[PDB]
Amino acid sequence: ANIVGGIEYSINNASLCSVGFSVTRGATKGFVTAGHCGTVNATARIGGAVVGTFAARVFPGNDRAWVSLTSAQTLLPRVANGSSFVTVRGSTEAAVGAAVCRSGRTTGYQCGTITAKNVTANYAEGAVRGLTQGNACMGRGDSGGSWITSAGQAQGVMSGGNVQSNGNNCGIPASQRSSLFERLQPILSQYGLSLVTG
Amino acid sequence: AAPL
Repeated sequence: ANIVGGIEYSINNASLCSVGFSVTRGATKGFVTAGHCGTVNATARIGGAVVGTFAARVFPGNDRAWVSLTSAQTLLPRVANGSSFVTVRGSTEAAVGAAVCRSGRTTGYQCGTITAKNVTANYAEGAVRGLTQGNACMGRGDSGGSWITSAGQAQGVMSGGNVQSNGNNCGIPASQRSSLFERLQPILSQYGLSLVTG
Repeated sequence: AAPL
């Protein structure tokens, strides 16, 4: 399968998540995603075919994971934007007030701004600290998806937020949204990963 | 807040 940020993948034929970013670890291909999406050795599938397995993850505390892929996977330095793509150029971290977009299998590509950093989300499973908050909307299924600036600087992967009864926070004003992502920087260093860029 |  072609690995692009924002597309759907399933875990052990059950849950769905979104791909964050294509990366490599030496000769190994992978993608970064949300920790809450799977446990170590869980099976990742894209369009019904097995593409790899969870190599590692941290959740709760943090919300991160990387999936090692088989060799036949094609890593691409891109993030889905409808039918078009945003080119991954690096990982400079943007500051509070910067505009950012996020891509995922449920609500597609949504943009907004970063409103706060170092937020704690109290999930039922336990607290997740150090999240950055934006006001782009998202829905169930978007987790693990890419957060990127229009300039191509990768920011992190979708963790969670304040979803309403319809499954997203797209029906509430930007001012009331709390959409949290895990920073990409600590995930790349923690696993020794390099981002695929174009 | 929920994970996703």
